[PDB]
Amino acid sequence: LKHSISDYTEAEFLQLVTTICNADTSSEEELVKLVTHFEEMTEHPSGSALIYYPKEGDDDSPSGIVNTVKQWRAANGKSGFKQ
Amino acid sequence: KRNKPGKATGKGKPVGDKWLDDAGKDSGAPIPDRIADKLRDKEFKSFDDFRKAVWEEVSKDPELSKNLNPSNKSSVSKGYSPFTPKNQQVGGRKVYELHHDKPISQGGEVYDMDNIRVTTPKRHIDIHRG
Ligand SMILES: [Zn+2]
Repeated sequence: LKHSISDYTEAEFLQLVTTICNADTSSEEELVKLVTHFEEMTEHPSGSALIYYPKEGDDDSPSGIVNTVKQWRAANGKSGFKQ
Repeated sequence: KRNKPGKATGKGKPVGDKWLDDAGKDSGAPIPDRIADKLRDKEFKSFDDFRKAVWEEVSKDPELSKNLNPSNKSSVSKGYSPFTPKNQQVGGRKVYELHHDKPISQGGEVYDMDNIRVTTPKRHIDIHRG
């Protein structure tokens, strides 16, 4: 259900990224847990920088972040989203 | 002593856009003068309550907050500490940490802002190392 990227539809993953970007949690601990989860799921070498320290040119809206993840995984031999 | 009430004191220092960049270097970054102006004389039940107030004031400050991205702005608006760059993170410590320059163990002041610094996890661990 939330063990890997392949367990998430793209819409479900967008929900997760949106919650993080809006800091929509009841505590700092809850937000850190979600960001760590995101890092483990994406396997992207930038880690939390995708959310907080975007590369010049990158779209750091929740939708932008999802597309950066989707494109990186597609280009680097990784499995993609469920449906 | 971190859990006994105190009023915040001290002046802080002028800062610029590189304020949080300084948190990864030397003794860390100072508390900004503008923040000290807002928090001086307020009573806090604990140091954690003070920490929350620091980040809330950062969220509201037009010069300090402009140098955070939208997701980090959301974080500070909740009173959370913002996330540091990846290479300054250490394990589950991923956000800026408040540090006492003269240690509390040695009679350092808990709520005097001139005794407080903003650090990254990596720099905070290194300062305490010895
Ligand atoms: Zn310290």
